Amino acid sequence: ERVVINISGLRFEVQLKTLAQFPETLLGDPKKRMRYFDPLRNEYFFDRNRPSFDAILYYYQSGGRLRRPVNVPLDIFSEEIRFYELG
Amino acid sequence: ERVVINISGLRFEVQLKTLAQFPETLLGDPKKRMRYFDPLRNEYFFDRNRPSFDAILYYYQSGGRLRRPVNVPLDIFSEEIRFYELG
Amino acid sequence: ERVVINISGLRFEVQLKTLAQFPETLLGDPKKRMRYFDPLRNEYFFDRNRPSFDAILYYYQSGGRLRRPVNVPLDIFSEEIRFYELG
Amino acid sequence: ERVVINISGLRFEVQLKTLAQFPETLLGDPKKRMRYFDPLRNEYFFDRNRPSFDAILYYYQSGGRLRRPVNVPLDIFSEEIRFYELG
Repeated sequence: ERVVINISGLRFEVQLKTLAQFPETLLGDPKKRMRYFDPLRNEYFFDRNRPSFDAILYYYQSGGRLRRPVNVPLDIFSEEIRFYELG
Repeated sequence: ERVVINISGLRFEVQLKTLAQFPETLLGDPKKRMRYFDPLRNEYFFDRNRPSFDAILYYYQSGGRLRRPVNVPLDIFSEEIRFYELG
Repeated sequence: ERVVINISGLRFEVQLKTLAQFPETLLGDPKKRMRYFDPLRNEYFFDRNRPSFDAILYYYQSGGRLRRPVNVPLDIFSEEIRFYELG
Repeated sequence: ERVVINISGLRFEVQLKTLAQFPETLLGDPKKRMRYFDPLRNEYFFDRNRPSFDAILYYYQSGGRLRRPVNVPLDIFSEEIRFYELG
């Protein structure tokens, strides 16, 4: 019912249903997120910016609220939003 | 003597006596927090915003001080305050 | 040669020598830190603010540089400095 | 093919190829990083500032972009840049 998303060593735990709200995104589509699945550790691994992911995850948890963390510059966060295919 | 609270993968450890100071809150009421308990892991699980939780825990630690962290926007923090029933 | 310091669920790992450099403080004095030792998990446990502790630990690691994390208000951080007996 | 970097208890995970991009840095040089390796913990351990490391990692992830995080003071960050041999 929940999966583990490991962002450069930082492990997040989220419900599958939470991710399923946005099926056109990377994490919302099983076919896209499967490219980052690590079958040996039973988790999805992303070699990316850690401080951005709290906000990416919150976008799903909140049902659509996208906010940039103060400590992540706009150009860096905008690249993460593009990578996670939230537009 | 200690309880584990897992906020989307991030684990917090707090004495039950400290939560018990505020019985009208979610975490201070046995009936309410039981809805989020996981017997296998012996922890409470919330699929919620991570940055906000340091200030939620500080509310219990400080004996009732409610302080918004500078990196958590006011509308987000106010929703977390209402969810955990700290008002 | 290393000890584990658990601040409300957040585990820090520090060389004993790093702490020993300031023997008049809580963590640098064997008798003061012993009050917070947990023989079950072989770690020191503090029911305190998490965001402050990176800075407290960095005071030892850097050989004496004490800086307040931008995300922790001055009154809260000053209370932590007193608790850890850094003066 | 992954490397675990433990900064005072905080674990970071990166692909070895990512560090390998910059062979003249501490983490990109096998001989230099070997001094910090722990065979019994298959990880490299640094007793250093935690908040600075997200930005050290982002230098490798970004293909060489060096960005001072907003809540890490310049003198502290500059010392970490020097220690990891990024310049």
